[PDB]
Amino acid sequence: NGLTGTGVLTESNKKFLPFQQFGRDIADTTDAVRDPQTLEILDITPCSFG
Amino acid sequence: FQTRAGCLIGAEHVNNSYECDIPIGAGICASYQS
Amino acid sequence: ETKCTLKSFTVEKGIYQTSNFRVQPTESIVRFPNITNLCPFGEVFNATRFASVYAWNRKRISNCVADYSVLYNSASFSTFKCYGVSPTKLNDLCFTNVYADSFVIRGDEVRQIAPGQTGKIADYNYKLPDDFTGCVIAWNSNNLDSKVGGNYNYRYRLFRKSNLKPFERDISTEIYQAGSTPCNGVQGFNCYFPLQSYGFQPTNGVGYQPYRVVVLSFELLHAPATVCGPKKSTNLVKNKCVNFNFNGLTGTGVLTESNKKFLPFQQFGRDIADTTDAVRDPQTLEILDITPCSFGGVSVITPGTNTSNQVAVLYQGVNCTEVPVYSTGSNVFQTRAGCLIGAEHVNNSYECDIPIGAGICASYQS
Amino acid sequence: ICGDSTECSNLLLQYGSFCTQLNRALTGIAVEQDKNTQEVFAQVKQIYK
Amino acid sequence: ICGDSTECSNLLLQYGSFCTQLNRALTGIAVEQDKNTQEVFAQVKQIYKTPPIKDFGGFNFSQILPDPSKPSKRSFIEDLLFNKVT
Amino acid sequence: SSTASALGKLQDVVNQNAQALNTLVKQLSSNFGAISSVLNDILSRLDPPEAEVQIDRLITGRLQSLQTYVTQQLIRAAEIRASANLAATKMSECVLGQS
Amino acid sequence: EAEVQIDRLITGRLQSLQTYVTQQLIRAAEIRASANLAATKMSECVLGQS
Amino acid sequence: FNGLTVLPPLLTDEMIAQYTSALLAGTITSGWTFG
Amino acid sequence: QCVNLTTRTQLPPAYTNSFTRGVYYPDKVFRSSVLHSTQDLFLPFFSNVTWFHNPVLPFNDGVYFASTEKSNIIRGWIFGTTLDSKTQSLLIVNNATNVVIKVCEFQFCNDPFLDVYYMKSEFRVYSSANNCTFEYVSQPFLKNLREFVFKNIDGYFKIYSKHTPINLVRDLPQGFSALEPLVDLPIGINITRFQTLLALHRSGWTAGAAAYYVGYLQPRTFLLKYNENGTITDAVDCALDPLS
Ligand SMILES: *[C@@H]1O[C@H](CO)[C@@H](O[C@@H]2O[C@H](CO)[C@@H](O)[C@H](O)[C@H]2NC(C)=O)[C@H](O)[C@H]1NC(C)=O
Ligand SMILES: *[C@@H]1O[C@H](CO)[C@@H](O[C@@H]2O[C@H](CO)[C@@H](O)[C@H](O)[C@H]2NC(C)=O)[C@H](O)[C@H]1NC(C)=O
Ligand SMILES: *[C@@H]1O[C@H](CO)[C@@H](O[C@@H]2O[C@H](CO)[C@@H](O)[C@H](O)[C@H]2NC(C)=O)[C@H](O)[C@H]1NC(C)=O
Ligand SMILES: *[C@@H]1O[C@H](CO)[C@@H](O[C@@H]2O[C@H](CO)[C@@H](O)[C@H](O)[C@H]2NC(C)=O)[C@H](O)[C@H]1NC(C)=O
Ligand SMILES: *[C@@H]1O[C@H](CO)[C@@H](O[C@@H]2O[C@H](CO)[C@@H](O)[C@H](O)[C@H]2NC(C)=O)[C@H](O)[C@H]1NC(C)=O
Ligand SMILES: *[C@@H]1O[C@H](CO)[C@@H](O[C@@H]2O[C@H](CO)[C@@H](O)[C@H](O)[C@H]2NC(C)=O)[C@H](O)[C@H]1NC(C)=O
Ligand SMILES: *[C@@H]1O[C@H](CO)[C@@H](O[C@@H]2O[C@H](CO)[C@@H](O)[C@H](O)[C@H]2NC(C)=O)[C@H](O)[C@H]1NC(C)=O
Ligand SMILES: *[C@@H]1O[C@H](CO)[C@@H](O)[C@H](O)[C@H]1NC(C)=O
Ligand SMILES: *[C@@H]1O[C@H](CO)[C@@H](O)[C@H](O)[C@H]1NC(C)=O
Ligand SMILES: *[C@@H]1O[C@H](CO)[C@@H](O)[C@H](O)[C@H]1NC(C)=O
Ligand SMILES: *[C@@H]1O[C@H](CO)[C@@H](O)[C@H](O)[C@H]1NC(C)=O
Ligand SMILES: *[C@@H]1O[C@H](CO)[C@@H](O)[C@H](O)[C@H]1NC(C)=O
Repeated sequence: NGLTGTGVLTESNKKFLPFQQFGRDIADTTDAVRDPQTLEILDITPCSFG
Repeated sequence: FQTRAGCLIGAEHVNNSYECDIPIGAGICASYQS
Repeated sequence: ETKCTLKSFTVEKGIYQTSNFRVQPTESIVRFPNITNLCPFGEVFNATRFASVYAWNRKRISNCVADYSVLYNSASFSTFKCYGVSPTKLNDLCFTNVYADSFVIRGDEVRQIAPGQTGKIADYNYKLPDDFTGCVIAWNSNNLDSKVGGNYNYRYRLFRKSNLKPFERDISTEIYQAGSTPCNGVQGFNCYFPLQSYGFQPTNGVGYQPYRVVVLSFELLHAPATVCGPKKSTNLVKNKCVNFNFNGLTGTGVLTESNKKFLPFQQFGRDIADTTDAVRDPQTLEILDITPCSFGGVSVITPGTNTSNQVAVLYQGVNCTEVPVYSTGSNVFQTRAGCLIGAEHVNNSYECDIPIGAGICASYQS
Repeated sequence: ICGDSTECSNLLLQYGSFCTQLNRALTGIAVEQDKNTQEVFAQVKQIYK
Repeated sequence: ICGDSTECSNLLLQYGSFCTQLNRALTGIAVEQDKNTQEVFAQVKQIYKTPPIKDFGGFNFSQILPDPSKPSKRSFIEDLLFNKVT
Repeated sequence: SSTASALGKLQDVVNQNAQALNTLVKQLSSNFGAISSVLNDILSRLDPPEAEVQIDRLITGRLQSLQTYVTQQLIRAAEIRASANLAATKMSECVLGQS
Repeated sequence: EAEVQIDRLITGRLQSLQTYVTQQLIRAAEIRASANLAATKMSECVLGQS
Repeated sequence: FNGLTVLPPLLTDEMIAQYTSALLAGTITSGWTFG
Repeated sequence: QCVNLTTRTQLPPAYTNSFTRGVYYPDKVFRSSVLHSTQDLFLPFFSNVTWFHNPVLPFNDGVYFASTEKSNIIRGWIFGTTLDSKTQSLLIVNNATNVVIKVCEFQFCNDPFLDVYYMKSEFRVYSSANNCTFEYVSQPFLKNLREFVFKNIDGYFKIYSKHTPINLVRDLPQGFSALEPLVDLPIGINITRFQTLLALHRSGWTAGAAAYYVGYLQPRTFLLKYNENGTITDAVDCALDPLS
């Protein structure tokens, strides 16, 4: 929905309140999203590097 | 080999213990013998 | 100078750094190759016929002496706009592989010829690189390039799968499918010919009269120079701090005869840290050696304005060979730290008052 | 700085080596930390019981 | 920064007094180095000399006590140290 | 005499100083977004009003690099001074008397 | 002008990184001084009577 | 993580505890002679 | 005027080891006692180089052509897209006298050969050449290994050459030898394929032992070492082995 980024998406158990769309924790780092169609919470983690 | 510092290839894991010369990390290190 | 640097009218005893000294250049030298054949410019500028915009005429010119001044001062050009260089200095540079692109376009499209420009010609007929260096020339041609019968031989690309590449030519003439049905070489529904003709007529007003456009593109130090400009070459001078203009490469220093073993395809040498070290003169093919002129720092030794007003001068790390206001002063001493003027050497040994360096120092008595 | 962008990498390329010395300083700091711990704690030739 | 160009100097002149500070820092560093060496080594007031006869109860200091043959008046160990490091 | 690499500290100090000088002098060959990395070429192709734009980029890049070098030198000098004080104490205590 | 905007972002982020590195260096010097003091204390007061 | 990583220390906690244990046993049993 | 060849020596090509061949001077700047890192098109070390004992071969980006030939059987080369008059093509010949470089729309034959009458005059490579664009003449190029590197960059055709007598019988020598630049051409073509020319004894042709090696270039970074006299003496390939 216009919020773009690279990572890997898995299932998540966080309970969004019915009007948010995504969440962040510290320093504006998105961690969870809600898909616009199925309306479920997905968790984003970065692709591995080193 | 899989270590707390990551993954290591080209080295053989042994069950002995020697003095440390080339530090790797997490309390393990490598040496030349191979 | 010490007072000015310390921003005070009184100075206490010590040593202070004030400024630097440099040998100054004496004369100038210029070296260009013997080539003097005139360069063909009116042949392409006064060419009768110019190709279409999609088939822009491309010419390569080299091995000549080009005079841009006659092009610069002439008022026949309506638009004369350069990008990477100021026009007035085109007579001071020697290039290689000059490229000239000539075509004819409408009056209103001349603006589209520019780096980072978007339009119709700028992406479907002719593209210029973002870092393009050179110049663009445009002039009206409604007198001869416009026909009362309608000029239809001039065509431009109108449709393509994607935008072009810089300095890329497209000449393919294939039907374009604008929709979801195959064309099979039929210009019907959702199928169009990519080329569109023009309606150049003398009766048309400004913005529709034909205009001739030629762009000149250069390069900067990619090969031995082959196309130069009008400039006289002087004589060569050795062992003199002079400023030189070797084949368009400018600099300042002393030239020495060098024994470096060049090989017949190098044009100039270089050392660590990427500094131009040696050059080969075009007229003689001799390997020279560049060296920067002598320079260094200066320091003043004073016992304090409270006590006296006479001082000594130290030139740091400079041999007592090129001294030149204290040209003579007193006896001159040469030390591992440089050269010293205004103090007298003695062969005793006391404690150190004003440290100078290399285990020696000065004090007041003189 | 760039976050996996080609144009950003190309633009950053023309700043010379502003990044070799940063990593050099960080690695020096890390080696210093390891040496600090080793020299403050390792002071016996044997392990007594 | 400028490499002996007047225009560059004129442009740089409007950047304030950065260069005075930069030179002052380096001058402080150099003076500090000289003071460091002087305070480390200059610990005695007089230059003592060893006696010509050397009978120190059987101890042998010849490898450390300076050798007059060397032009720099250094000793064997000091020569080895100076040769070892670039 | 036989075994080498016993003087790692002094060699490391020399190497650090040499490396700092080397990178400082190598920084002179960067465009910093300008059209060239040499001043004479810019001055010999362009009129002043457009030349100052490039010269500003050159100036700011070189000046910023110079400040970085100076700061690193200050830190290293502080560390060396601490080591020198330790050496002076050691010579005063373990040479002029029995510690 | 995307190049101009990216250049502004690049110089800002580079300045921030430089600041962080310098602060890290200062803190590391302080910690090294503390560690040297700890080593001397432990050598002098644990392995012998002071 | 946004391009930054944390490296583990070379000496793990067990080894540090073992050093402390050895030091303390040595100072209990042998006095200062073991130094 | 040409005839088709009937002898079909059809067989899979051989493969051998490239070792450390194919190093040339990248720029025209003198240097001495300096290690220089440069990124350009090169032949990757220890690559699989094809060996022939005259098919059609794609040009790719660059071509490394080597031959330990004796009596100089090989003559020249052909470059182009379709090798017909419909498209511009390039032609290189190194005969007994000065070498001839041509750029025209020739009409080549299926089996471009030369024929040699023991009277050495025969030319049966192309039948027609209506549109010619470029011409050039230079000094002739010529137990003995000869190596050439062909590049086509920015409307410039670059040819590097190097010859050295050899004593080894079959395999490519395991030595190091930089390739000084030979010739540059300011001509821009859309070359995609190339051929090779032979000198058969028309006295009745007898030529089946034509052993040469062909390799392709890739973009990568090398580290070159210069000596005191400014001659490249050794090199290191970046992306070959972790130690590299
Ligand atoms: C194209 O031809 C015109 C002539 O109509 C040239 O203009 C004149 O050229 C002569 C050459 O001897 C000069 O003496 C005149 O001063 C030019 N101007 C006029 C108004 O007569 C023009 O120079 C030619 N184009 C180029 C590029 O040379
Ligand atoms: C300053 O310049 C003079 C003059 O060149 C140097 O004196 C020369 O020294 C070399 C080396 O000993 C001799 O080979 C020359 O014959 C000397 N020239 C003369 C005219 O006597 C002097 O060495 C230089 N000083 C320094 C510190 O380099
Ligand atoms: C102190 O030790 C040195 C060697 O370190 C002794 O010098 C040696 O003397 C013997 C006997 O003349 C020679 O054969 C050796 O060649 C000497 N060694 C060197 C390195 O020159 C010296 O004699 C000792 N001092 C005393 C008083 O015996
Ligand atoms: C250079 O020549 C080759 C052919 O030798 C061109 O490749 C053709 O490309 C078109 C467009 O994709 C295809 O329809 C043809 O089938 C290709 N030909 C072959 C034989 O595969 C190539 O486009 C040419 N390059 C340029 C820049 O003109
Ligand atoms: C050789 O060049 C001539 C001219 O450049 C080519 O003749 C052109 O052929 C095309 C074919 O459609 C015509 O549209 C042009 O009008 C012709 N031009 C002239 C001036 O006659 C000829 O085809 C070329 N020969 C080839 C490519 O084999
Ligand atoms: C080698 O090829 C050339 C050209 O195909 C033949 O003709 C020579 O061409 C050059 C070009 O200007 C002339 O200068 C020469 O005078 C021509 N003749 C000779 C003998 O060089 C040349 O005949 C060919 N040589 C052989 C032995 O076949
Ligand atoms: C590098 O150049 C030097 C300087 O010429 C060479 O040293 C001598 O070169 C001459 C040729 O002018 C030979 O006749 C000598 O035999 C060379 N001296 C020797 C080999 O000791 C040197 O050979 C050149 N090559 C190298 C690798 O240094
Ligand atoms: C020795 O080490 C290997 C792996 O390094 C392990 O699989 C094996 O069980 C060990 N042997 C013993 C006796 O512990
Ligand atoms: C250039 O001209 C001068 C004088 O005519 C001549 O001495 C010199 O050899 C010429 N240079 C070349 C490369 O021919
Ligand atoms: C410095 O100046 C004072 C006067 O302010 C004077 O009394 C003193 O003698 C002077 N010291 C010198 C000249 O050494
Ligand atoms: C300088 O040295 C000479 C001999 O080297 C000596 O005679 C003289 O007294 C010394 N002092 C002066 C001031 O000349
Ligand atoms: C080259 O490729 C062939 C494929 O048939 C293979 O057999 C051969 O081992 C390869 N050469 C090398 C050096 O790997």
